[PDB]
Amino acid sequence: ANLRTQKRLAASVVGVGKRKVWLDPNETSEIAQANSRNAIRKLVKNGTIVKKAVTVHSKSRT
Amino acid sequence: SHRKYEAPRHGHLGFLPRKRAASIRARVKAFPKDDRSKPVALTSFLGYKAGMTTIVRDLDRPGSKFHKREVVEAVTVVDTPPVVVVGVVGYVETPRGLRSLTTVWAEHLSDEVKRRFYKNWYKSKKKAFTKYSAKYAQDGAGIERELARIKKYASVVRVLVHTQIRKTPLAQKKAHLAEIQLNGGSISEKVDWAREHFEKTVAVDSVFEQNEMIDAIAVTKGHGFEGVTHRWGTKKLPRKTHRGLRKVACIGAWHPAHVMWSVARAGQRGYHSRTSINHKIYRVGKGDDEANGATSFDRTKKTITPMGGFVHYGEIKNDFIMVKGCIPGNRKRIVTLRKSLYTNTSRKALEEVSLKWIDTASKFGKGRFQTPAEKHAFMGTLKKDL
Amino acid sequence: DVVTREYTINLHKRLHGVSFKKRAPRAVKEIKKFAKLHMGTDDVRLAPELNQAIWKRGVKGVEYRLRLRISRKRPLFSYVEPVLVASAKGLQTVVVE
Amino acid sequence: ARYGATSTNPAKSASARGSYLRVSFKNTRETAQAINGWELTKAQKYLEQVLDHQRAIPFRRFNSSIGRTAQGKEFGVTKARWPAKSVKFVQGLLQNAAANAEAKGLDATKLYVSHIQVNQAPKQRRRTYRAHGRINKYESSPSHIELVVTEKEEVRLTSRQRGRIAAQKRIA
RNA sequence: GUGAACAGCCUCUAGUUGAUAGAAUAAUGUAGAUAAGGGAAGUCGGCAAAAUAGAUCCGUAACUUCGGGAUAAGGAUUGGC
RNA sequence: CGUGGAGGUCAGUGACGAAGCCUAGACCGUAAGGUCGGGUCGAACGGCCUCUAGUGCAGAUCUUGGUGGUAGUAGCAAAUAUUCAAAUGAGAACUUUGAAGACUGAAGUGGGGAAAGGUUCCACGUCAACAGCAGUUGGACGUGGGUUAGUCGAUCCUAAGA
RNA sequence: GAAAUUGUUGAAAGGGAAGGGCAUUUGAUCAGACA
Ligand SMILES: [Cl-]
Ligand SMILES: [Cl-]
Ligand SMILES: [Cl-]
Ligand SMILES: [Cl-]
Ligand SMILES: [Mg+2]
Ligand SMILES: [Mg+2]
Ligand SMILES: [Mg+2]
Ligand SMILES: [Mg+2]
Ligand SMILES: [Mg+2]
Ligand SMILES: [Mg+2]
Ligand SMILES: [Mg+2]
Ligand SMILES: [Mg+2]
Ligand SMILES: [Mg+2]
Ligand SMILES: [Mg+2]
Ligand SMILES: [Mg+2]
Ligand SMILES: [Mg+2]
Ligand SMILES: [Mg+2]
Ligand SMILES: [Mg+2]
Ligand SMILES: [Mg+2]
Ligand SMILES: [Mg+2]
Ligand SMILES: [Mg+2]
Ligand SMILES: [Mg+2]
Ligand SMILES: [Mg+2]
Ligand SMILES: [Mg+2]
Ligand SMILES: [Mg+2]
Ligand SMILES: [Mg+2]
Ligand SMILES: [Mg+2]
Ligand SMILES: [Mg+2]
Ligand SMILES: [Mg+2]
Ligand SMILES: [Mg+2]
Ligand SMILES: [Mg+2]
Ligand SMILES: [Mg+2]
Ligand SMILES: [Mg+2]
Ligand SMILES: [Mg+2]
Ligand SMILES: [Mg+2]
Ligand SMILES: [Mg+2]
Repeated sequence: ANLRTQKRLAASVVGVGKRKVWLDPNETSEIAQANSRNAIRKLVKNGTIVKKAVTVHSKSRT
Repeated sequence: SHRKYEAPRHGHLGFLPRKRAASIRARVKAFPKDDRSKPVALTSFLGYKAGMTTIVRDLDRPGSKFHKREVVEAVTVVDTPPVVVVGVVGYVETPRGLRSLTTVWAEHLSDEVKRRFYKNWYKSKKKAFTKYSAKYAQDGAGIERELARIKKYASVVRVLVHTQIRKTPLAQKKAHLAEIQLNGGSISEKVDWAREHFEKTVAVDSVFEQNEMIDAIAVTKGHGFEGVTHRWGTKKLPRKTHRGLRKVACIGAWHPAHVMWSVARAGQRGYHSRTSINHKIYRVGKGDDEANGATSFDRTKKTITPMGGFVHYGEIKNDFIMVKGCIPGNRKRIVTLRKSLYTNTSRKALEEVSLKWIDTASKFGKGRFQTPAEKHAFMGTLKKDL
Repeated sequence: DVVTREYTINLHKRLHGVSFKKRAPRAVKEIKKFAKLHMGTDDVRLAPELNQAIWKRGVKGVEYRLRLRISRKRPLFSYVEPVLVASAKGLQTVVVE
Repeated sequence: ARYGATSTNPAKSASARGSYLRVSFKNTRETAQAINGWELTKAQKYLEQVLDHQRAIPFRRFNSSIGRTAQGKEFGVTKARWPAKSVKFVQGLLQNAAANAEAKGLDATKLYVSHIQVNQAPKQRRRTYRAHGRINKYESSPSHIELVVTEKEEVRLTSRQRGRIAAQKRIA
C-alpha cells in the first residue's frame, strides 16, 4: 500500500508536523480506505492514528 | 648536454630484475668446494627464523678503544630441529653441465614428507611411494642396482632431507624438502653414508659449531607494488610539482627513442632471493637443555624464549642457532644456513665469543623483567594471587 | 535439526581499523556471517530488537562483545535475538532447552 | 520467422527467439557462446551457478581492459565475468524453447543447444552533457537473440597398368 | 545554552535522511595531518606551512601635520570549590 | 566504351516473370566494357541507324546521410549516513508503514511572497520511453477534479519620463 | 532491400603488420570437343 496521502492529512487534522504522526502498522487495511478528512478524524478518535509526544529539551542543567 | 653536477647512480644493477621469487624457499646456487680428505658431512642446514634479541659480551680485539670492555649487540635466533634423510641423488659431469642420473628413496616416509607431494591431501588416496616401497619387499636388488650406478658414475652426491615441521609452533604441517651436497670422502663413501642414514635424523650441532662464519639464504619480506621513491631511493620532487612528486622527473633523453633498462621504475618491492655472508654463530643451543638462555655469568635457569613468547612465532623447544646481526627474511620463514665458501682470517673471524648475558624480556612491549620470579620479587603479591 | 544456542561474539576484533561511518553497518554483516558459520544457513534474519542494540551508541559506538541467541528453524533459516545480561564477559556457548 | 543458417532436422528440433531486448549486445554474445553446443539440462544448471558466482562466463572477444579471475581456468582463460542481466534473458529463452519442445513431443533428456546467435538491434539514444557546453551521445546497445534445441542422434587404368595388375595375379 | 556577539559549536518546533551500489585497502594522486637533531643551508623570491591570537593588569621608542604612531615593542595573570 | 532523354526501325523481350540486386560459377574484348547460368524479385525494358545533354569520381580540413576501431574503455568519488523488520509486487539497497541512528540548528534543508514558469496543484488508473544504477515510485504516461471578494490587489493619482 | 559495419555456420592461413607481381606444387571447383 501507499499511505503517503493519509499521513499528510493526519498531520493537518491533528495540527502537528508529519514527524509527529504515528500510523498503526497492523491497521494499514483500514487506513488505506480513509481518503477524507472525516475518515481521518475517526481513526484518530479510536487510536488507529495517534500524536507522538514532543522530544524533551530539559533546562535542569541551565 | 652533460648533467650539471655528478652524483652516483641510485640502486644496484646486479640485483635485477626486482621480481617475485619463484618459490618461498630460496635456492642454494653454490656449495663449498669438496675436500675429499675429510669425513663425510653436510654442507648446509634448514631452519625457521623465530625472532631477534640482545646479548652482552666482552670485546677481545687489541688496538680497539673498547678492548676488554662490554658491548651490546643484536642477534637472530633460528629454530633448527633435526632434519631427516630420506634419499640421495647422483650427478654426472657433462659438456652441457651437471645432470642428475639416479635418485634412490628411503623405504619409509612420514606424513610430513608425503604432504609435500599433494595439493589436496585431505581428499587423496595417499598412494604416493606405495609401489616404490615394493622395491624393498624383495631382497633389495632394485635398490642395490641403483646405488651401484651412483657409485660407478656420479661425480657429485647430494642427499634429500626434510624438516620436522610438527616440532615447531607453526601450523603448516607440510615439511620442506631440499637437496644438500655431501663434502668429504670418495663417491663410494658418500653413498654409504647416505644409505646408512635413511630414516635417521641429523642434528645441527653435527654441521655447525661455535664461532663459525655461515651464510644465510632466504626470501626477503614482501611489500607489494612500490613507487620509485622507496623502491630505488630517488630524490623527492619539490612541493610545487604538478602531477605528483614521488617520481623520476626525466626518464630518458630524446635519443635513443626508448626507455632504457637502467631507469628507475615502480614495481614489486621485496620477496627476492638474497645471499648474505659472514654471519658469526654466537651459540648452538640444545632443545632438551634447560637453561638455554643462561651463561656462565648469569647462572640463572631460564630458556631462550622471552617472556610471553616470540612475537608472531611462539616458543623455542628444539635446538637453535644464535647468529650475530640480522638475517634476510621475516619471522616464521624457512631459511637455509650454508657453510662459508672461503676461509676467513680477518681477525673478526676466528675470535672466541663468550656470552655474558642474554635478554629474555618481553618483545611485546617495554618489557622490564627477565623472568617471572624477578617480576614477583619486585612487585610483590597482587590481588589475583591472594 | 531445530536447535537454539547462546553465543558471545567478539565484535572488537571484527571491527578493528574499520571506517567510523561503516562500523555499525559492518557489525550487521559480521553477525550474519557469524550465524552462517555456526548454523550453516545461508538465510539469516535479525530481530529489530537486535538492530537497536547494535546501533545503541551511534554509528561508531559498537560494543566490544554481544551475547546472542541463535535459533535454527524449519529449508532452514537462522533467527538471531539479543540476550539481556548485565555484562557479556565470562560467558561460553550453551544449549537452550 | 526465418532464423540463421542451421544444419539440423526441423522435425526433431524446437526454436525460440526474442527481439529488441534492452541488454548489452557484447555481454550477451559472450554468454551465448558459453552454452553453444551444451546439453540443455547441463546448460541450465551452469547458468544458475553463474548467478551465484560459483562459475564464470569466459570473455573471448569483447574483453579489452577487463579484470581476471581464477574461475576462468575451467575454460583456459584468465578474463571472465558474471553478466547477470544477460544470463536471465538467456534463461527465459531456454525455458521457452524447452516448453515448445515438450508441446511437439520431444524428450528433454536428449535435447542440446544446436543453434544460438545474438544479433545487434537498433540503438536507443540519450544525451550526455560535457565540459564547455558540448553534447555527446549516450546510447544503449540492444540485442536480438534466437536459439534452437535439437535431440541428439547417433576406376580408370591405362593398358600398362592393367597388364601389371594381370601379371601380379598370375604370380600369387 | 555557551559567548561581547545575527561568530563557531550543541539542542527544541518544523523539514529532510536525497546525490548508483557491493568488495578490497597496491603504486601515483586529491583533501586533512604529525615528526628526532638542525633552523631558510631550500628557492628568482620564506612560495607553502608554522608561530602569534580572547580578556584583565603592567609597560610602551624614533618620528609627527600634535590628531597620531599604538594592540608599538616587551611582561604577568586566567579552572573548580 | 558507358549514362538520362528524343526521331526511326527490329510487326524486338516480358506476370509461363520486365527492371533492380547477390553470386573465390562460365564465355568474349589489349582495355573502357559486353554476354550467359543460378538465387532473390515483381511490371516494365532492350539491339541497331541517328539526335541531344544538368552524361562517367578516391581525394577538394568537399555536401547530406549512415557506420566503425577506440571500448564494455574514460568514467557514474563536492554537499558527515545509513540500518533492521513487516506490507505490496513476477521482481525491492532505492515504494509504503513501524523502529533505530543522524543532519539542517531560526541570516535553516523551517514557514510566506515579488519577477519568471503555466497546470508542474489534487485524486484514480498506470510503467514502453524519461528520472546518466534501479523502480511497484515521480514534477513521467492516461483519464478526470480544482482557483468563489463592496473591504486583498488591479482599476484612481502623480514621479523621472512618454 | 545495395555498401560500410555485425552475428552464426563452413573452409583456409598466421614466430614484430597486412595486401601485391612472375612461376609452379597441393586442395577445392569448372567449361569445351567427344563425329
Ligand atoms: Cl649498479
Ligand atoms: Cl556539441
Ligand atoms: Cl597515496
Ligand atoms: Cl571490349
Ligand atoms: Mg627466483
Ligand atoms: Mg603549479
Ligand atoms: Mg616489539
Ligand atoms: Mg591492454
Ligand atoms: Mg582502468
Ligand atoms: Mg557531464
Ligand atoms: Mg552551458
Ligand atoms: Mg555572555
Ligand atoms: Mg622537526
Ligand atoms: Mg623538536
Ligand atoms: Mg640561500
Ligand atoms: Mg642553492
Ligand atoms: Mg604565505
Ligand atoms: Mg528477372
Ligand atoms: Mg563478393
Ligand atoms: Mg505491382
Ligand atoms: Mg554535372
Ligand atoms: Mg565518394
Ligand atoms: Mg583525383
Ligand atoms: Mg572528409
Ligand atoms: Mg571509475
Ligand atoms: Mg572503469
Ligand atoms: Mg570525477
Ligand atoms: Mg556526499
Ligand atoms: Mg554543521
Ligand atoms: Mg546538529
Ligand atoms: Mg503531485
Ligand atoms: Mg536509469
Ligand atoms: Mg529501468
Ligand atoms: Mg501526461
Ligand atoms: Mg522490405
Ligand atoms: Mg556487407
